[PDB]
Amino acid sequence: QAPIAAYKPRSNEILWDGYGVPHIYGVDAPSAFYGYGWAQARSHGDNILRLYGEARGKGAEYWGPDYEQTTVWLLTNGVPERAQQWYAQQSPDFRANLDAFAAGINAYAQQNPDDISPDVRQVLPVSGADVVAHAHRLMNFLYVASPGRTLGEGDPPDL
Amino acid sequence: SNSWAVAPGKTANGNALLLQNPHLSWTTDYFTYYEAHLVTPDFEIYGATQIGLPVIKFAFNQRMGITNTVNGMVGATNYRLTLQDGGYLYDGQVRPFERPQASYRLRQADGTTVDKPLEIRSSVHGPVFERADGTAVAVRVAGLDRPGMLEQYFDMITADSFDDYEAALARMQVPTFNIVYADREGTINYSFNGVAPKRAEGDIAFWQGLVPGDSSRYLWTETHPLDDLPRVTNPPGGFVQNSNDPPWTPTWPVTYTPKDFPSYLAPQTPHSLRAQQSVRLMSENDDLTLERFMALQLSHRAVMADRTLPDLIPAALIDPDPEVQAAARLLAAWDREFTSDSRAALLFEEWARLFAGQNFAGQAGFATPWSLDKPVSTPYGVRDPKAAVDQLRTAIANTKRKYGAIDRPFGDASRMILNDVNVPGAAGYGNLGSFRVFTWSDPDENGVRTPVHGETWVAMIEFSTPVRAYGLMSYGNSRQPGTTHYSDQIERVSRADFRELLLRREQVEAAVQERTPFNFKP
Repeated sequence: QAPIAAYKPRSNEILWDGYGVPHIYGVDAPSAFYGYGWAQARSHGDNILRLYGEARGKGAEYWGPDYEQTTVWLLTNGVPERAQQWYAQQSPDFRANLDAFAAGINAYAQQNPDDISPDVRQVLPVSGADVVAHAHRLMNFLYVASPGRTLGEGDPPDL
Repeated sequence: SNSWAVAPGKTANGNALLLQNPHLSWTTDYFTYYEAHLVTPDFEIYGATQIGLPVIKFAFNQRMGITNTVNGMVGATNYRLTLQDGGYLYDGQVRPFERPQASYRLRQADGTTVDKPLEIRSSVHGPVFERADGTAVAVRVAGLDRPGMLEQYFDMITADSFDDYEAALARMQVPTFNIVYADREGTINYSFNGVAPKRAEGDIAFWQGLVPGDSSRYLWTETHPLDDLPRVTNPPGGFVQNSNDPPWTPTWPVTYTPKDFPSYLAPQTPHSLRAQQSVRLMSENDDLTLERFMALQLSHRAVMADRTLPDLIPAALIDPDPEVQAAARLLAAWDREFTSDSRAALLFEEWARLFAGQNFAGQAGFATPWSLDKPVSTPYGVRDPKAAVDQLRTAIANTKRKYGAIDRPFGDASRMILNDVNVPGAAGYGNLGSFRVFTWSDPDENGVRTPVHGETWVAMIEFSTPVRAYGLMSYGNSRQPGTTHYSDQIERVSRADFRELLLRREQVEAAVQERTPFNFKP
């Protein structure tokens, strides 16, 4: 028995339900990824920009001493430079999805600047490489290798 | 976090079931989950992911779905260096450091930035840090040469078949996590995933601690492929699970033992009571419907009470203190469930804090210790009933101080509050046996506490045709100031009233409240 007939989108659109869930329809993959970036910027834009800035190695520069220890941690482990390398090292097709995702964030911000908090505006525009960078910090330098385990410190988050 | 996958043979209708159930902070920004649905002509994915990720971590569609829990894959080594003469000692010689003078900018109170020097030193191990205690530590992280993490995950969740999924997984570009899988063809799988260095010697505890950084003997250079790592596919027991336990009871009956794997991959420590319940809830139930699967997920048993109260109550009724005796009777009358209406649960938590430490993981107070031979019925009993009663005397004081009485209703102190919605809580600490988890905060000045961690994204999927799925997100789908979609789900959580997840176009068209047309030109 076959699965149900897949739906084939004929136009690019987000249908949001009553709980703020985006259903992103794209005519191809870069379109859907752009819609996803747009939706994420709408629902979570400030904190995504803050995190992207941190993964650039620029948390101290953008927001000061509260962000300084993470900056030292990431620059010392080469995260921002390595992210650019992972970015260049992507397959063409997937790289195009990452550029689209980032373009979606940029577009949301550009069209709704009232919705972006002042202290994160300096982060824009974001790139495919910022997306790769944040995922790298998250997987390898928050989950696998936490700064606490290396520096001999207290509990994980911060509170 | 919890994860269940159930084979068709274990269900009423003959379709596999899947549970997505991440437990993480309700506040930490990079741990925030976001629900979404993508559709193109060539793929479909529905699910939740951490904000800023362009791929859905907890994904499913009409064909398949996966979920994750944390396995602690030891993918990095911290080496203790021995400093000598401006270098570091290594294989009997002083080896000089690699070093660049980098720099970064730091924003000041007045809005300007100054440049700050940053020396980056590296040994053969990797980059070097100085701990506050003056210890020089080099961190060597594995899989820095794996750029394909996001694409692997994307190819996994859009896989057209289990084989395509395995091929993607086998690229070893996702450096950690337990990953559980299921599909409409009837396949279920558990994998203890990540990028683990090949080591010639030493157990996991050795490799989690500071490894000697003075010898090439401890310098690994290669990593394990997928087929070296613990995995289970379509086992005889008809299900798989992981609740952050070591991967030694991922199903029942088991299909491997610890001796079949190098000892550094995973610990061999007592399984938490939540994990013991995970195994029981699946193993003991047959002919499952989606509905009974959902009901099982809500489990909130004080398993620790079952293990301790038989011995603790009698010993406590011997004591001359009338407050101790009354606390013993209040506890004995309790059904041992973390319900809203429980007058005994809070007091129990306070006793267990001392009997088993603040984490509830301490094993020293038990009469019978944990055994892999009896993995879901140990540890058991109270070793020193007299001391446990003194622990109860203290817990009585602590409970009155914290909450105002020894018999305050669980759900009157335990609340879930977001914006202006304020609802009664239920379930609780995983290490006390609660499968559904809310890691309650310390109480405020009025004895009210809320979740710091636990249920976030919860979804349960039946791979029927079409698929049927239900879900909830504790803190809603948005955190942007002013949104209506932050506190608009927590009430439903308090009643376990799950949303139907809408994958089909016609369902989405009936539920739509906002259309955003976009267009992309690169």
